[PDB]
Amino acid sequence: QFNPYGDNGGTILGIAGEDFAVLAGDTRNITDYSINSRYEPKVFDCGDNIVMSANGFAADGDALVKRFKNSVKWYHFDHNDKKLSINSAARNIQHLLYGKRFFPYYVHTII
Amino acid sequence: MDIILGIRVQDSVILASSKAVTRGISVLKDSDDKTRQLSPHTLMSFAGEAGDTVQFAEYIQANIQLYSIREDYELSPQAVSSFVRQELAKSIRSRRPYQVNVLIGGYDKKKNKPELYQIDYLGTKVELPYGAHGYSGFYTFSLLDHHYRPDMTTEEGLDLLKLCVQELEKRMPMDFKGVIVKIVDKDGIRQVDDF
Amino acid sequence: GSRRYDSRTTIFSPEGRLYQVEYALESISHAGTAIGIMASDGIVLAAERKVTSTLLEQDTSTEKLYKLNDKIAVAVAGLTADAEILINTARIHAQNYLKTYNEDIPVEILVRRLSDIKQGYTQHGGLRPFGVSFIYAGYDDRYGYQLYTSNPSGNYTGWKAISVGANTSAAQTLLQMDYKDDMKVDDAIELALKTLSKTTDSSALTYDRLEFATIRKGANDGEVYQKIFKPQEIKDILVKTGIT
Amino acid sequence: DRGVSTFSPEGRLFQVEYSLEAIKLGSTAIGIATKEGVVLGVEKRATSPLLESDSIEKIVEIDRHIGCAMSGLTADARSMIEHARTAAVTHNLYYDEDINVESLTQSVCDLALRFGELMSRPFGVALLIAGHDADDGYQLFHAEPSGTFYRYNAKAIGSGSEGAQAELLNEWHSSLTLKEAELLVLKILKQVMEEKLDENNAQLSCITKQDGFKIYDNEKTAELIKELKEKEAAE
Amino acid sequence: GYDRALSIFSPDGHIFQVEYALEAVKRGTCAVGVKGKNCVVLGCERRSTLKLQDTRITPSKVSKIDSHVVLSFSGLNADSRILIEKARVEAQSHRLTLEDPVTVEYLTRYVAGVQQRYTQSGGVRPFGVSTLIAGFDPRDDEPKLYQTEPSGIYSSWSAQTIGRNSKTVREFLEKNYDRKEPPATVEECVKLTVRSLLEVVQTGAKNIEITVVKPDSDIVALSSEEINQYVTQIEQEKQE
Amino acid sequence: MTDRYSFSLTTFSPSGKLGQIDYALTAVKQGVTSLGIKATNGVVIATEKKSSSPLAMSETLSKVSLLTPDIGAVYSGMGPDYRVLVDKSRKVAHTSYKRIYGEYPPTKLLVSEVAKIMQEATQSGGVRPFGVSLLIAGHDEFNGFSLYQVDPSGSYFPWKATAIGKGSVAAKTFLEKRWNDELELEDAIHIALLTLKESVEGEFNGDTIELAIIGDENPDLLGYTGIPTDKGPRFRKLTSQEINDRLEAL
Amino acid sequence: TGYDLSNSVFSPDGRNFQVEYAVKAVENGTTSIGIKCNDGVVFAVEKLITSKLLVPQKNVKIQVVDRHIGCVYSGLIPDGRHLVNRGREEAASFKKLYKTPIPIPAFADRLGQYVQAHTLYNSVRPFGVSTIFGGVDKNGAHLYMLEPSGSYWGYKGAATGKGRQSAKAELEKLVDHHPEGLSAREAVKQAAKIIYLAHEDNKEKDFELEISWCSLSETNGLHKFVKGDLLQEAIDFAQKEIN
Amino acid sequence: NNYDGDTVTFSPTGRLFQVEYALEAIKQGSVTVGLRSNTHAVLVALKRNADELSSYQKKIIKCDEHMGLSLAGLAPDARVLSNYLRQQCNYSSLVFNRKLAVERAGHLLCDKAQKNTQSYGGRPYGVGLLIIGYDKSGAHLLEFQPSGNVTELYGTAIGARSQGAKTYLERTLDTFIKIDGNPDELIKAGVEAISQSLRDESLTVDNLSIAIVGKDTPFTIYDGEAVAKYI
Amino acid sequence: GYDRHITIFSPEGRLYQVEYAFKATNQTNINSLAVRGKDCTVVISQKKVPDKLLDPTTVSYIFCISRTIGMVVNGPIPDARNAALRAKAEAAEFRYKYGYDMPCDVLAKRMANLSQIYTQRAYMRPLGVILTFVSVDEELGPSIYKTDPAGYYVGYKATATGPKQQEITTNLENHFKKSKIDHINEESWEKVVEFAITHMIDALGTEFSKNDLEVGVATKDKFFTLSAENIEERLVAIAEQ
Ligand SMILES: [Cl-]
Repeated sequence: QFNPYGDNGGTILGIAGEDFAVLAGDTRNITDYSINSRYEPKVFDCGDNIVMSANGFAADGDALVKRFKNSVKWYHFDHNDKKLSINSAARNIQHLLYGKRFFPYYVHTII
Repeated sequence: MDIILGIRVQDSVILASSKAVTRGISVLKDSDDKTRQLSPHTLMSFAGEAGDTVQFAEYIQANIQLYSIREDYELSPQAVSSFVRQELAKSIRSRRPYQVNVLIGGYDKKKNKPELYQIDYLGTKVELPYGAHGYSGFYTFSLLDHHYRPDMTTEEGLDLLKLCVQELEKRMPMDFKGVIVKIVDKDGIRQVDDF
Repeated sequence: GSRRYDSRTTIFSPEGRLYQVEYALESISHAGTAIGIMASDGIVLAAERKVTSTLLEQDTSTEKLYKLNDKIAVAVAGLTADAEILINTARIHAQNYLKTYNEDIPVEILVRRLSDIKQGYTQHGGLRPFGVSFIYAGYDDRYGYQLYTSNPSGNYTGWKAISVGANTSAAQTLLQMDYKDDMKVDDAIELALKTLSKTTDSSALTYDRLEFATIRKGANDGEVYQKIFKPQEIKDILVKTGIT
Repeated sequence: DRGVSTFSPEGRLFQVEYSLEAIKLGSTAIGIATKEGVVLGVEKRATSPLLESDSIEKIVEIDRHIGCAMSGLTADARSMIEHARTAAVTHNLYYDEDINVESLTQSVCDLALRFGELMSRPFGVALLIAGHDADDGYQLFHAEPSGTFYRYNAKAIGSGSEGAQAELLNEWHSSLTLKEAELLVLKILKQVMEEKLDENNAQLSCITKQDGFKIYDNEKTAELIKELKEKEAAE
Repeated sequence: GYDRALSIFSPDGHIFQVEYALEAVKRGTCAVGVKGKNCVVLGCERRSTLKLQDTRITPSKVSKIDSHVVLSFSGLNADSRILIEKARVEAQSHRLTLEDPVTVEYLTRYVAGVQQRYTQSGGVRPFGVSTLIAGFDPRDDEPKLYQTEPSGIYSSWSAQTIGRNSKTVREFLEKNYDRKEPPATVEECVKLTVRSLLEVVQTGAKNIEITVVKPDSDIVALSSEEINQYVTQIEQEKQE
Repeated sequence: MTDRYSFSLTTFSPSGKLGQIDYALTAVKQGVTSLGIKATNGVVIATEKKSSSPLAMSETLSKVSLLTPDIGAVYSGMGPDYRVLVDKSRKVAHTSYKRIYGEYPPTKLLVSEVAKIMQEATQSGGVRPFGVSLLIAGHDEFNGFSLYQVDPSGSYFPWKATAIGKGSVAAKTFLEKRWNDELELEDAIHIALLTLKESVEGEFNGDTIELAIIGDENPDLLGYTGIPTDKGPRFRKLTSQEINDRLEAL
Repeated sequence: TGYDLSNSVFSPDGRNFQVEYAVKAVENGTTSIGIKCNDGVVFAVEKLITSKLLVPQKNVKIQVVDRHIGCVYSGLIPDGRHLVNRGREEAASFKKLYKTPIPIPAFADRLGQYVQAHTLYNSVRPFGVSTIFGGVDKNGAHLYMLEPSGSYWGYKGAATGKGRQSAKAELEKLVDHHPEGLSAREAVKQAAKIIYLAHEDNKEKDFELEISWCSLSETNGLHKFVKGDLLQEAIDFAQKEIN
Repeated sequence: NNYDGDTVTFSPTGRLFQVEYALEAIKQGSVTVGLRSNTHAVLVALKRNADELSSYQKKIIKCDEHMGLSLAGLAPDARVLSNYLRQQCNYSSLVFNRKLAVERAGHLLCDKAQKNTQSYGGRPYGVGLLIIGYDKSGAHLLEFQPSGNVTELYGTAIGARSQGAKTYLERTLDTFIKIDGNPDELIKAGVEAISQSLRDESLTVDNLSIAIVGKDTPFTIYDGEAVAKYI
Repeated sequence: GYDRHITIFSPEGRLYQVEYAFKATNQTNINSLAVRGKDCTVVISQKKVPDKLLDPTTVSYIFCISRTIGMVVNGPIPDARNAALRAKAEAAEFRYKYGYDMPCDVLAKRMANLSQIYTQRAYMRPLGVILTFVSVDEELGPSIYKTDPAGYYVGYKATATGPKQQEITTNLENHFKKSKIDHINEESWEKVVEFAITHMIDALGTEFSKNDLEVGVATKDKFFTLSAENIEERLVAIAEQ
């Protein structure tokens, strides 16, 4: 029977300072016991000073990031180039994820 | 949910329903009223799957109240029971059926007679002198088969009912936290506060 | 597009009237007269067939009087084909009610629903209204014997005695004159026939140009019987009252 | 007859132009924007003395930071307000923030041209949408059934609009206080109204950053009416 | 589906179909609403060109929407049944979700919304009906009286009338109704309602219907003799 | 695209007439004469075969049609409208009766279904009424023999005997003089041929006349043997030769 | 009367006036032609230079369908594009189901039935274009011309637009003078000449020439645009003939 | 006359009057100018107000980082069409990782406008658009008309008195086409072009609207004090 | 008078749109003819190619509906091709559903029913065409069935359609009066085609070249059209007698 999920491994890490914030992640991508790539980035600049990573099943991860980047683009079109605050981004990402509550994105997301 | 009983005597219908609501290893409530007044002279008790029970009861209540307003007239207990049966009969072949069993106690004002209907979740309707749902009947029926007479008074019916609750409290595995008792007669519906 | 050819059947006139409803009532005023009279112990339905031909099969015919259920019947005035559409709907509605509540449908509930269907055709859908007026005669255990009428507007009203179709103005005046509340069925039968006999556009009223029906409690103990009169039975009742 | 979405030879939509005539028959509504807030005022215009005037609801809240006044076929405005409220609350749900006044107005104006052979005709009501947001501050918008909206420093709509607008042209400046704006709306309403202006046949409202959208009491407006009459007599 | 836009604007900015629906209301039998200090009374005209009527079974002019709210109307009778049905359904739906009966304002707002929807929906004509909606909010003793019309606008009234010759009875109410002191009792409120109808009706026999609504779902309809006593009393005081 | 005609094309005029129905009846009046006569032991339906051209094979065009084994139909008016009504009538006899009750419908009920179809063309959106009047003859166990007329409005009436179309006024008068309640089937066929000769102008023989009966069961036309209850169709179309035999003793 | 106000209505003649009115819009448009040759087809069209501000070579009017069919039209340009978009959908589904690329006669009927369908109802307007099209298939070369009514035939040569009569007359001479056949490279040159000669009926604004072709030998059975040296060579040939 | 009740009807001379009436709405609109060199493309637009108390109606809309347009006529119709362009540009990026060619953008707008001119019930769009962009084949300027006709140009203008700017650009063609690698000068030429369409009014700070896109310049709009440089 | 624009009844019970569709039938100014032999059914039609620029091989009003059924149309080509495509689809579906080849008369009835719908439903116009279907049916033998815009259809011993149809009709009538039979008593289809052309020449009073005619022939298990040279061969045989 077809299994729509997979595990691409890797790990990510986000820390916040007083006037800064970091989002780190390793560049290795795997399936089972094989290495797919030694350099496949999964931490992305999404605009408006927001960095994002969706780690786990890479296909779902790429899909989510792609949709959020697109969400930022349309936020500008619809609200007079207003900057998307980090709190507003977070709430928007919740609706992206919960929209697939019964067929989830198999990822752990950090922004 | 769990225990619901019903007895039809000379001049009234008496419904007894357990007060406990249990979820897991915790009794969340010990004062739950498992009944809805459908019309001034018609009362429905219910038991079954969580959520479904109250959702179904209130849905029926709304429909009967709508009918009452539209026609400025009270439906007979027989008419209400048939409506309820059909709704459950529809439900059983739905995508997700209502898993709810009910007793309908009513006083027909045109006939001047009490009436008790037993309807299970499949839509199986029967008119009875006394009725029960679930495991309750396995204890009380033999007691009612023996002690029940068709010409009993309301007070005699309450004593007969006390006898049933006592047998359940002795032999049932679960603590159902007593019962709320309600009487349906010519003057309408009232609750016995000290049982 | 198709806008060009739309008659706009569901609009108001400048005076606030519904054109198509008014014109449907004009159509009904040329149809054979039908009378309903309600007595204390029953109801009479009498109706005049539209100009008959001698080669028409009279016994196996139904034009004016239709059975809705065992307790309710209707007299028709207007387009028969339109009436049969509504009659079948009414028959089904009565059975739905019986299936749901295990009780025979109260007369008014059936009348209201049939009248609501007519109303819809005057407010939406862009279709012509039904060119039909009904006289409902029936019994239930709440109000007992009842007479109602409905018309293309979907408006219905209750009556002690009423006429629809042709010459209603003259017919209503005659009914208003001779009707009284303590009246019996047999007296009502006589009033119905006498009224048709005076209002008819024909030369003389005969058995072959009539349909007749009664709803009595004249069965055996506390139950209602519907009697749709046979040709010979109309011939006899016409002689018994001295019209022929 | 003819199509609902038909153009005239001059390049205008018949139905939209005809709805503008309905709005001219409506009761007067005035709005004035200041740096201290935006004021909204309307003429109630009761058709009979037996009608309880306080039930006349021509000024309406959309959110805490956005208010709205109407003029024309006021029954048509109900579904517009319903959409506006839903749009404002929905945006807060999706983005955990207040929605910009302009974005709200644009959302309402998207409904406008959704008619044809969608609803059967355009709206027969104009709206004055007033609010505040962090980016553009205090704002006033005039939303029409054409789907067009203009931002205004001050604007009048309704039967006495062209006369009141000419008066607003002279009186408005960029340093008006909130109190000065309140009196100015009352002054101009009293000029264009048929019946004599009082607290029962006219209604004031405002939106400020601090306190949000508020409809004034009849007691509060009555004192502003008295303050207005005294100041005009004082020179 | 039938799509035609029947309700549309004209060059002068009028929607004729809505305005012609008002003419149907003007043709209808007169209806009046008067609210007192502790009650609301609904009075209704019944035309007397119809004898041989059966008043037991004939549809009554005042309809209960819930046990605490009533609705009367002027205009097309068939059209009014559709509004009454929808109102009754919404009343039960409100009780089911909010666990509280409708307010009179809410019920009015719903009915008025339905009427408005039929003025800008394709394939439908407006309702040829204006309604008077009266009652008392749950756990409240303040009388409520509202009016709606085909366009969809609604408002509250101390007293109001609709239907044929309504301008005559409105004239009467405008000088006979004091805002500072409304009818203090039930008797006073019924009398003022009957008086206002007697300006227009004809005979005070089986032509006037009166329904009284008091707080906490206390609604009753007056009989012929009860109403006839008000008619008899008013005429004797008039001869002066 | 799509059918934008969702509104009625037949509406009431100020005088109360339904114009399109009246105009449909006018089309029936122009149509060729057809008739029906009911006997004690059968029913006969007949009509003229108006040939469009002598090169045309009039046998291929059937004006008298079998609906069920015991029911037949003939018309006056527009031929194409009749043809599709027969298709619809045959199907509705199965879908709304035979597939439910395992037996063919009685004459009155099949007539009722055809009447419904014709009524709907009078009220539904974007259609005109059918431009035909039907005469339907049939037999069933509990009602015996019957004859019905169906008009463009959807109204139907039972008849002892009648005629429709071109010379229906004269033909009805002829049938009134000859009809009695003791007529045998052969006597009714004889009267049918006499009545039809009055309205026909050109040739009058078995090739220009179409005639069918509803009479006794025909086991020879059943197509199988072995089931005693199944005894064959009561509908039979008379051959060209069978008509000419009766025209000699006329 | 009023018979001409609605599409799909027959007049007492048995005519559809709305379709005839659509033909008037075609007659108003610029000239376009098609020439059938030995092993293929050639298409050419007149592009009116309304202003200096038009970018030369960058408002292309001839359209390809699939990889082997060319289409050109005169009249309402948007209507032509709508027809080609359909033609591309029709050709795609044919190739999807049957594998082989759509034959030209098969393709012709797909457009024909679609244009004809827009004469059946009053809820649609007829197409305001006559379309000249064709290409190469298994059975050789085919040239077609389709009109607003849905009427189409095969052609040796075809022309439509404001200068159709001039172009037709010039086409008839080629058919008479070349019974054995015309070559592809010759047909390109002749196409240029005919457009220049047909430009006399539209001589206020000067114009830009645009040519395309399909040939079994010259383009390997595929549709290509004529550009560069071959285009300039064809222009020069046309310039020499008018003088 | 009898043939202008809807878009589905042809006149006896083969005209579509509803489409022509839609074209008339553009002529009533405020003037806007478009022009380009080989490196950049520029839009200039004269904004219009209701009165001195009102704002000035925005004429220019961004569609992508590399594409955008200016409008003249019914503004809501421009909002619908610009939204469609935003989606089509966006589809191209998400699915093909490809910036939408300005030529394809024109073809898509043509086909969307056309469908509204051949069916009953609908109406034509009542707005004209000038689309500028920079893609893989350099700078581009398009003119959209609601008849469906889209045209690629070096320069153009639409709206009331647009003939003045259109004549000027026709004279200046050889000059402004070679303004390569110099944004401010190309704008100056556009501002001088729109000045040929002015009557009684002159270009002020809250009246003028400019937009530019090019080789190393995303589509950006200038309003307010940012256009004071060019007056 | 909108009753003349759509298919609703006029006061005299007529459908004017149907009547005007009949007039569109003759818009091409072409006459067709059909006759039956012992073993075959022949149909002939005039072929007029006025424009010199036309490819004459693509100009045709005869259609091969199925392997056994042929169809000639009298009316404009767009409506003709519309009818042809539908008939082809109907014939193919019939074979798939019922397991045998659709008879000529059954296809005629089906297309006639479709035409009837356009006379009753308002949104669809009638097709301005008359369809003549021919075959050699496996049950009924040689068959000619013809359809018109009213939805009328009937079988024919022989038939003719077009502007000068009446002249051809009477010419055929007079022959069958003389021969006393329902068909052309001839063995080969070649001579039945010769009969058809001969009697068309007599009725119309015109001579024909090989390019002025168009011929379709139905035999058992196939219908086919003749080439110009097949017709020329046939014209030579008539001239040499
Ligand atoms: Cl069929």
